[PDB]
Amino acid sequence: SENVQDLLLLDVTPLSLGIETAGGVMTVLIKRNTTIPTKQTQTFTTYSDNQPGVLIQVYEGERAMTKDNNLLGKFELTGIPPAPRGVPQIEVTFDIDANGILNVSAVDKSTGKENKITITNDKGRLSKEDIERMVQEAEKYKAEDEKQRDKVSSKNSLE
Repeated sequence: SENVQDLLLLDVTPLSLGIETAGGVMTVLIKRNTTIPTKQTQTFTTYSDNQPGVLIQVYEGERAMTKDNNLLGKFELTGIPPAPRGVPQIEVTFDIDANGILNVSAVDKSTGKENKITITNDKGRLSKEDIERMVQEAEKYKAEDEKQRDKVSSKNSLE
């Protein structure tokens, strides 16, 4: 501020990037001003007894959910391990590249089975205004909402 040295020596993306799920709500395993590239692993479960199939939708942003932050990507992952209700499960894995490019991989991990989307950050360009207004009340006050909308449909399920 008064001292002429206001600079951050880190390759960071401005927002905490997560996923819009079962009824359109978030889970953020990332963080605001995150030192990308980064591989995080959030284990979600399923709703029906023996083998659902998850429709994942990526939203960069959002206060305890269905506000309206930055939608990009989305994919359907299917081929689930059959166990009896709330126990069949999937790892929504987030492998981000250095220019804020999200390789989103849903893994049926006991089954060792993944499908992935590489999201290029071209449509939106939120920058200073959407990150200062949305993440100070969202990602900060969202894992502080207390895994906001993480306790969702059936335990941790995006169905």
